[PDB]
Amino acid sequence: PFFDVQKKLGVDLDHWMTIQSAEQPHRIPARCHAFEKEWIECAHGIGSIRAEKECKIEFEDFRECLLRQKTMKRLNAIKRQRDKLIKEGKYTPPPHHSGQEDLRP
Amino acid sequence: MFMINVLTLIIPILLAVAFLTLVERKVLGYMQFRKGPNVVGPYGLLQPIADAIKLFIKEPLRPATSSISMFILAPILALTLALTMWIPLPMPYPLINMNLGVLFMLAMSSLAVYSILWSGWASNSKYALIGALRAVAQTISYEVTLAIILLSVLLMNGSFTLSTLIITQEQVWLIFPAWPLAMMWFISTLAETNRAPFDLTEGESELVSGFNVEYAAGPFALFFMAEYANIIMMNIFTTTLFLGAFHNPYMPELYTINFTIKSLLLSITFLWIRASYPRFRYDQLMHLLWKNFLPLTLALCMWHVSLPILLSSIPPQT
Amino acid sequence: VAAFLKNVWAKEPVLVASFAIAGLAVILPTLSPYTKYSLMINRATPYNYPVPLRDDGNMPDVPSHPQDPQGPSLEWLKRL
Amino acid sequence: MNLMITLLTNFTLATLLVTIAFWLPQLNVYSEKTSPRLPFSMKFFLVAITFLLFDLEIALLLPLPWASQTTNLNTMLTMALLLIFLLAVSLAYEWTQKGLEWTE
Amino acid sequence: MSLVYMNIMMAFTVSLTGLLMYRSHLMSSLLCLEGMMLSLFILATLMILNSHFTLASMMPIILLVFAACEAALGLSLLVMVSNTYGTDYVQNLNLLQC
Amino acid sequence: MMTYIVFILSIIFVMGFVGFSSKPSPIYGGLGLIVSGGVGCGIVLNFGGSFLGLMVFLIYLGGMMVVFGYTTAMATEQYNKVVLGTFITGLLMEFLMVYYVLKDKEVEIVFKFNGMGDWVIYDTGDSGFFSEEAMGIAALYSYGTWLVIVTGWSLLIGVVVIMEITRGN
Amino acid sequence: MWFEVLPGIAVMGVCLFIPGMATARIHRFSNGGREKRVAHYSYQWYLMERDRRVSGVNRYYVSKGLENID
Amino acid sequence: YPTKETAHWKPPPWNDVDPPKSNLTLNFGPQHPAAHGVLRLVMELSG
Amino acid sequence: SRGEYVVAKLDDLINWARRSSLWPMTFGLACCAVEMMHMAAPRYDMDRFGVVFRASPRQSDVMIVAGTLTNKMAPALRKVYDQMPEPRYVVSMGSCANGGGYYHYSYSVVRGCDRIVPVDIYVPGCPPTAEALLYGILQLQKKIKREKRLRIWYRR
Ligand SMILES: CCCCCCCCCCCCCCCCCC(=O)OC[C@H](COP(=O)([O-])OCC[N+](C)(C)C)OC(=O)CCCCCCCCCCCCCCCCC
Ligand SMILES: CCCCCCCCCCCCCCCCCC(=O)OC[C@H](COP(=O)(O)OCCN)OC(=O)CCCCCCCCCCCCCCCCC
Ligand SMILES: CCCCCCCCCCCCCCCCCC(=O)OC[C@H](COP(=O)(O)OCCN)OC(=O)CCCCCCCCCCCCCCCCC
Ligand SMILES: CCCCCCCCCCCCCCCCCC(=O)OC[C@H](COP(=O)(O)OCCN)OC(=O)CCCCCCCCCCCCCCCCC
Ligand SMILES: CCCCCCCCCCCCCCCCCC(=O)OC[C@H](COP(=O)(O)OCCN)OC(=O)CCCCCCCCCCCCCCCCC
Ligand SMILES: CCCCCCCCCCC1=C(C)C(=O)C(OC)=C(OC)C1=O
Ligand code: SF4
Repeated sequence: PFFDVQKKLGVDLDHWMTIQSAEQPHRIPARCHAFEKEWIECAHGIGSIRAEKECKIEFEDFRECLLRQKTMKRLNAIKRQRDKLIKEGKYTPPPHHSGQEDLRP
Repeated sequence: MFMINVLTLIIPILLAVAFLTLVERKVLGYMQFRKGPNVVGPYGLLQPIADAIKLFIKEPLRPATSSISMFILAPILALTLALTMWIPLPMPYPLINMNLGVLFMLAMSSLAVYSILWSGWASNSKYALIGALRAVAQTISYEVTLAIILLSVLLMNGSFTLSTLIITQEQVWLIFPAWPLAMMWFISTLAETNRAPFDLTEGESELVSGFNVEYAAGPFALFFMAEYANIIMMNIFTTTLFLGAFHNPYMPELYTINFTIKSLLLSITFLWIRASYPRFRYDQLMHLLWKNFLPLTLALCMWHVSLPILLSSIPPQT
Repeated sequence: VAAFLKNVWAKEPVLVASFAIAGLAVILPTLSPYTKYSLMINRATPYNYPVPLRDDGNMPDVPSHPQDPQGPSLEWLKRL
Repeated sequence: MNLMITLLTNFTLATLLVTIAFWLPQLNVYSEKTSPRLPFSMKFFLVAITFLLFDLEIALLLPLPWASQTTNLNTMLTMALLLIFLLAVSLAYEWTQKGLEWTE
Repeated sequence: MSLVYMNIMMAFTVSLTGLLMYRSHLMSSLLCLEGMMLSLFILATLMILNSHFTLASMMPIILLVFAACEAALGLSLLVMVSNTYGTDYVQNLNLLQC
Repeated sequence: MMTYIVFILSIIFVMGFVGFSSKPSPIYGGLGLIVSGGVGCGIVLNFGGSFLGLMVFLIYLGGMMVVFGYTTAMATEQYNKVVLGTFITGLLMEFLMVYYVLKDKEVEIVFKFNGMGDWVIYDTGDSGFFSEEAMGIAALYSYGTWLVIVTGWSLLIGVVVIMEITRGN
Repeated sequence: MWFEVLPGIAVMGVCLFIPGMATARIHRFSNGGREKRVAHYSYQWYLMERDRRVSGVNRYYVSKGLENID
Repeated sequence: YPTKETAHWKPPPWNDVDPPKSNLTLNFGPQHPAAHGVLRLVMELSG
Repeated sequence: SRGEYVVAKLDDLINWARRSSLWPMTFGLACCAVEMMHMAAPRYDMDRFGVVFRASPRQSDVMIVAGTLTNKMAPALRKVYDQMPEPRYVVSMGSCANGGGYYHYSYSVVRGCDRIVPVDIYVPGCPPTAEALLYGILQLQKKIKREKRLRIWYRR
């Protein structure tokens, strides 16, 4: 019983808060506006069954934009290898990673 | 360097609270055809010192308490809230210049009823608990018109920033467009701090303040000095929000002297109200809120919503 | 209707003032000539960057410089 | 950060004054003083719940100084007057069914 | 994902299992229910500020308002229960076994 | 250490929930929920939700927990092994979670969670002369018309409901 | 007579004058003889951190004008 | 089917209305003993 | 010695603060209440000595027993005196509180409030005038001034 009254009458009751790519106040984009727009324009009209298999790549990019799990995993790997090399004495941090380089602008 | 600034806020708060007791007793003296203290110091200047040393070595009262932890935490919370209400006040430059200073003060004044409620819990009396619930109901009642009058005033400001409220009142005092809000505000702030003619726990119209019964109270001096920090603070806040002074950014002490004189006159107006009127009955100030102040507050809230639209005078956001 | 209005202004002046102020707040922005300028000031406040258009060849209403004559103007706001 | 320092300073001064107010009158060792449900009101609960619901309506009303900056002023003005009108209708219904009685 | 999301979810499950295990009082049940609401408020706010999704900034206020009206309704039920039985003990609410 | 401040406040948040969920009394349960609301407000304030954290202090702790303590005073007398045992059980489970996620920088209770501080997931831009969260809450009136209608109607109905069911007639 | 209340009100007024004058002198002391930079919004903070980066001494109040370019 | 455990149960009331299964008495005097000070009043308050 | 000088100055400090900030709990028993109210009247004005008017019954320094003490209010007087935090003081005012007075041989009068509570100052009169009561309060302050609490603590 999804009585779609909003499309039958042509009223916008709650479509506006539904997604991040909708019309925002003062044209503020979200942090994953482009990824969500790509996944929505992929999955539009094709149905959920075809969207589970044919829009997997855009949805994985968008989920990894939202949660940043692969990004934080990669940063964990880089930082753990860095601290391991400081522990072994095979590495020293450069002066642009120590705070003694008078930042750009 | 910032800790020096925090101390030069919070220690003159305690000194001004100490001497507001002297100012009150002297002004209530001369308004009652008599004198206040003039024996203890020269012109009474040692009366707050003598009275604070007298109170701080006085024995805990008679009884034990129902809850020791809340008996400790209620003066801590009262004093902590009464000191944190000063830190966004633009005097002309606030200590903590935050974007939502008005809303911060409204929230931290909404939290002030927990000291009353927990001190009612901690006392062993079932009658002191009823009196604490009456005082809590009074305070939360007038918090409604505090919030809505405050919102209606800030519709002519543009933001919740207190520092913007000096820029808002450069051409006119904000009491000139909003004197009904200002008079209901002043009486509602009077009824917040349990100040006469609304002090029902400190006086009669009370089930428990009744000549030789129970109920351990806390140290009286800390609740009293939190109350007078609240009184001086709400008078400074009313001064900043309706009687805004001239600010010169090269000579800020002109603003400081000006709002200081206005805040002193407004705290003396508290002293002059309490030496003038009998107390309300409890349901009479319930009536004064719910059937008198709040309908006018909602009506003027609609007027101060619709008025910057009909005059094309919507204030800037920033 | 004027006997009842005097009766309720004699008995309950707070509520009469309340309904009068609320009635003005309801009906008065539809009658004000300045309600239009509220909209005109709120939409002409530049919160964002005015992202320019690629000059294709036929856009005579869009200027090429801020000091060009064509484009939206705020002389009405300077004057009022 | 400066706010957290200020909050900790206010809490520390309050706790220090509480420690003085409880322990300094325990220096002067005094005498040992050995000599030797609650009734419910519905009106207290109704004024507390009326406060709570009007405070929720205030929570709806608080972004109005930010809402006045919108470009949809007809809708904003309509919903603003409508929320304050529903707060007044809540107050009128609280009046007429004897809700504001004996704590009026 | 983010580390704080684990803590807010675990706080929700703590107040869940507290709400799902009564000791004596009904007020303790309503406190666990509003702690569940508090954790929902915090977790929704951290998602919405985390994503810079502007329009859903009004969502936690609507959550707060509806569930605090729900809290008022539950406190009114508790008041009627305590006026009937004298206490807010849940073992007095046992007449519906027969 | 100071980069982990939202994590420290979230651990204080879980410790406070284990505190009042042990339920020693509704009085101390209300106090624990007040302390928990304060530190969760600090969590909200440290992502940039200044208005929403003041909505915690002003609405949640400002009205609703006041009404809970008000009703606890009025419908309960003025103030164990099971309470303290379940408290130390929850505290030991949460500190074992802290120890695991700080020794491995990775954990899986139900989902996978990073062990670094949550400063990593923030944006590297600005919002100009506005707050995004403030303008989204200002959008309650311009964009959120139906939401205001149903919320104001539910509050009006809630006033009607409480006046009906507490009447006793 | 009535002017006997004025020493107490004068002491209370000095105690209210001290916090504001004190914080004004401290904000002028810690910011190079100027007002404290009010960064209520993220653009004001971006300009302020840009000042902190372009001053070279990790202080935003060190203003650099036309003499810093060629 | 009455068992060992479910044997103490009674049928519910026919109108489903159960029996309900008093007010405050205050001992009261004047606050500050200056004008009267020597008065004892045994109240029977009703809220 | 140095410690004797330090405890002498500290006794001077606490005696100054206690005598110069007396808070009275007046029992308005009988006619002497009227004359205590005249000791608070704008002519004599106890409040300019630090002796506040209408202090709380609970945080008071001196119990002024001002009137006639009967057998029906002897336990109430003693219960109020038991509730007072130390240093608590008692000023008896008038002849019925002093020794029974005009009702000394009555079946229902406690013959002086000194049969019930320990009394520091006796203010005699029927009624003793507001000036005489203020004399008794100032003599109480003189009695507080010559206390040797820390000197006796140091010498024990
Ligand atoms: C902020 C700086 C100072 C500001 C001024 C405040 C200082 C002055 C204080 C004086 C001493 C007060 C001591 C405490 C008093 C407490 C009692 C009290 O306040 O009672 C309030 C009294 C209570 O009323 P009442 O009790 O007297 O009346 C009886 C009430 N009934 C009938 C219900 C029984 O009045 C109010 O509530 C009024 C509040 C302010 C009203 C402002 C109205 C403005 C004008 C509107 C328009 C009018 C014209 C008509 C329409 C025109 C349309 C175009
Ligand atoms: C029984 C327990 C003990 C009771 C006594 C002590 C507690 C009660 C008294 C203290 C109450 C503390 C209230 C603190 C929050 C106030 C809101 C706030 O932080 O507002 C200021 C500011 C928002 O303003 P804005 O300008 O927008 O932001 C800066 C951008 N330029 O935002 C900021 O500047 C944010 C700063 C960082 C975040 C700090 C948050 C506070 C710390 C965590 C909570 C601590 C208190 C917990 C208990 C509170 C009471 C329930
Ligand atoms: C349409 C405009 C907007 C309306 C909605 C917004 C209102 C904003 C103000 C909020 C008011 C909330 C509370 C309203 C409750 C009304 C019911 C009421 O109070 O009835 C009782 C009252 C008699 O009082 P009583 O019962 O005796 O109480 C003892 C107090 N002495 O009864 C009365 O006193 C009668 C009250 C009604 C008559 C008032 C008439 C005022 C007319 C002013 C001029 C016209 C204004 C324009 C609007 C049209 C009004 C009909
Ligand atoms: C932000 C500004 C805040 C200002 C707050 C204070 C406002 C008031 C300012 C001072 C006003 C005058 C104070 C006078 C105090 C009383 C002095 C006095 O009369 O002492 C007499 C007493 C006994 O002397 P004795 O030697 O026995 O006499 C025999 C003579 N043949 O001798 C003694 O008792 C010994 C000496 C005692 C001296 C005490 C001095 C006053 C101390 C008050 C504390 C605050 C002082 C200011 C602090 C901030 C500024 C530095
Ligand atoms: C190593 C040596 C030092 C050891 C430690 C001691 C440090 C110093 C302690 C303070 C001074 C101790 C002496 C206190 C006063 C003793 C002298 C005295 O009794 O003077 C009497 C005189 C008034 O005489 P009176 O009898 O009242 O006359 C009625 C009117 N004709 O009285 C007066 O004229 C006024 C007396 C004023 C007393 C001083 C001011 C109060 C104390 C200020 C500092 C402490 C409080 C700090 C702040 C507390 C909180 C606000
Ligand atoms: C830290 C400084 C504390 C100073 C304490 C001063 C207390 C006020 C003294 C006089 C007084 C007034 C005016 C007063 O209003 C009052 O309440 C009725 C008292 O309590 C009984 C008082 O004692
Ligand atoms: S001593 Fe005499 S004048 Fe005084 S109260 Fe007693 S009867 Fe009255």
